[PDB]
Amino acid sequence: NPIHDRTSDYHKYLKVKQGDSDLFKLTVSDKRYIWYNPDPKERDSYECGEIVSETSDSFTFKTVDQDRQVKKDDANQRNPIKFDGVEDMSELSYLNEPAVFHNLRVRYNQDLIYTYSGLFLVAVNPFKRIPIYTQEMVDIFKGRRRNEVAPHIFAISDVAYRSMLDDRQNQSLLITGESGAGKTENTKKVIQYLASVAGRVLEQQILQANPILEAFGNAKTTRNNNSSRFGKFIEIQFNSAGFISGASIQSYLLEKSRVVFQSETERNYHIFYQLLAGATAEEKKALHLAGPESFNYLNQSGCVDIKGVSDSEEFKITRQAMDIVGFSQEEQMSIFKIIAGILHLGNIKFEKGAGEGAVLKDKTALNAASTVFGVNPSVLEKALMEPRILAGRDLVAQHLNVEKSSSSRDALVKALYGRLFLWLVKKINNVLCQERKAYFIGVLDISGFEIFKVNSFEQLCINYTNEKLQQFFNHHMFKLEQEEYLKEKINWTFIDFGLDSQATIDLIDGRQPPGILALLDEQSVFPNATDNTLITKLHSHFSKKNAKYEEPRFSKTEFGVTHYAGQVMYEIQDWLEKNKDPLQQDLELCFKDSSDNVVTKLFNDPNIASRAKKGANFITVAAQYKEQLASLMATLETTNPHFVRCIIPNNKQLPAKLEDKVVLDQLRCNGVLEGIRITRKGFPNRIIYFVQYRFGITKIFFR
Ligand SMILES: Nc1ncnc2c1ncn2[C@@H]1O[C@H](COP(=O)(O)OP(=O)(O)O)[C@@H](O)[C@H]1O
Ligand SMILES: Cc1ccc2c(c1)C(=O)[C@]1(O)CCN(c3ccccc3)C1=N2
Ligand code: VO4
Ligand SMILES: [Mg+2]
Ligand SMILES: [Mg+2]
Repeated sequence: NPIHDRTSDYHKYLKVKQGDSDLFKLTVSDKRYIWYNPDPKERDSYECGEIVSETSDSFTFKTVDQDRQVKKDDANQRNPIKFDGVEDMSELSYLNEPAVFHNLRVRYNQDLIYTYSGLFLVAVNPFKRIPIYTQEMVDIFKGRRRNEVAPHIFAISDVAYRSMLDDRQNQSLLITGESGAGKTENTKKVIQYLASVAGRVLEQQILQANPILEAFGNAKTTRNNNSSRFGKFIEIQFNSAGFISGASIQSYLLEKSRVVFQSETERNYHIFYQLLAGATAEEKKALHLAGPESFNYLNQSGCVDIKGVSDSEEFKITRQAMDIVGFSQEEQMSIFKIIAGILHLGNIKFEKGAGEGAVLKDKTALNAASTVFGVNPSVLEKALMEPRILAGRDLVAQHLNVEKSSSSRDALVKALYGRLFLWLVKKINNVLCQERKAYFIGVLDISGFEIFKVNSFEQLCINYTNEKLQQFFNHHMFKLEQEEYLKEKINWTFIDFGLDSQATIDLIDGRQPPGILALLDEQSVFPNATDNTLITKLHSHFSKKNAKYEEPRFSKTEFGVTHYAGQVMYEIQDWLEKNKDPLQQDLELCFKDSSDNVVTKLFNDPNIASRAKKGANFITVAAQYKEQLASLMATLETTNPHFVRCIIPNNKQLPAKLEDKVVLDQLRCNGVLEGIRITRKGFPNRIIYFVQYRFGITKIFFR
């Protein structure tokens, strides 16, 4: 049994190493220690000091260099060192910030990235490979109760699975974290585990969905070389017997804007670089492709390569995945034509004509785009610079200037890419949709909390999703738990754990008074609105009124929201246009006539191409965002949730470098310590009257 065998890989990579005789001596010491700040302005940088004396209300301790004194009520005592490396931190004698961090630190220094914190799992990103995800590791975890085996994403996955069978109830695994923390990697481990333990081709197709979704939906940002720029909820589906019977991917809004613009050091989506690096000799000839430096949508950020990644090798993995899932050869070629066409569209350079209207003097890129898409270039040209619209009921050809022509071309590009993404997902699901499910375990992998030099509408939506997810944790851990105690009169005094995201949520998405998103939508159907009337409207409603909002004095185009994870300043530029997400009808008419079988689906299939109405306007991006979020939250309310809190060690994407201030900020806003305390102070288990404990109006409660 590898669990009891100290030579096994399990012991070597999942268990704390045996301490030596010098450590034992230290472990049986009578000395006592405190965690203190050498500099009181740096409250997250701690050292260990020996307590050398006490009064009834104070401790005196030695610093690393001088004696100091602290009130016992302000003291962060160090746990006895026998607790260092403990698998479940609810066991600590002293529950405080430096002590929790220290325990994570002891584990992380030994490459033990997983630790329990009461009822939920903490996962600290290693930023290197650790050999704990093999089939042999999978086999050790199968069927084991949580307390029987070391902390691992596989263990929580198995717990959910056994709960699904024993309770005949759908489960969810909610993996939180800021950008780069490890959500996507852990998600993939859950799916790997479930597919193995509940498995019977289908299982391979489930796994091979991922390189396809990542190639099209992930990119390098300044926070993560493999950032997910769309959120997803993966339902792994099981029959009544508990075997895997299929899977369904709900994807959420994609950051389409990245197709046409990337900040310094970032990349566009991986697929672009994969194609250009990986394509056949005259694949590149048939698609009129050169290197990335030749394309406006790839040559602006200054970064075309990611350290440690071969885009040519990745392209081969993407294509192998498309084969397994079952995209035909013609389909793959059409997918790649669309990618190449987008790059050509980006190279179109509009210029000022005789008047205010734009012209196209060089039609090389236009012609190359048109060829690969199978559309008529003259029609495309007219649709870009002279689109027809209604003025009342009259049909009037516009003549767009350079900036509008360029923005229209960008709109077409973003629509092509976002529809293609949707089509990939729909094609994947149709293959994985083979049996009506009896049960599901859903795994949620959103885009994580993120802050850049410039934060836009996408960032607000991402960060709001994260705030909502933290609120869901808070609701399940603290609010529902104490509501149960109190309805069942078990002698409980309500505790205010001080984590309530409601104010921030209401600021962003309130209905009365209207929040940010509601005011955005109102401005978006107001004919005279501009980005400046928008920001003026937000300040008018929130400045000096809402405690989570800030009108900054240093800018007239930004506003601040205090999120759980910190304040973010958002730049209002282009919000109205991003929210309305327009595309000229004449561009649609152009592409509806495509000779390509995939392009034509993107423009004629109503599930991909049609856009809902509300009254006389198309649904905004904000309303679409809200529908998707409300849909997720409704599904989650029908599941039994399990939480994994992914923690990023630093902001450099480096191994072996656990940064104090970075980690402690996360432990705090995640509610980790509060979560451990409710587990310790409360009563996790209860049963209708069955035929350190308590008696409810209808149930016995215990621990
Ligand atoms: N458990 C893991 N083992 C090895 N590397 C990991 C692990 N978790 C995260 N990483 C590394 O961190 C990167 C970012 O993690 P990811 O899961 O993509 O973050 P996100 O939370 O933004 O989805 C990964 O590409 C990988 O390099
Ligand atoms: C549940 C949910 C609902 C909407 C979402 C998300 C998740 C995301 O993670 C994103 O898919 C990540 C990017 N994003 C987005 C992109 C552009 C505009 C608005 C939101 C997101 N919207
Ligand atoms: O960088 V992550 O968007 O995948 O949170
Ligand atoms: Mg991710
Ligand atoms: Mg700024």
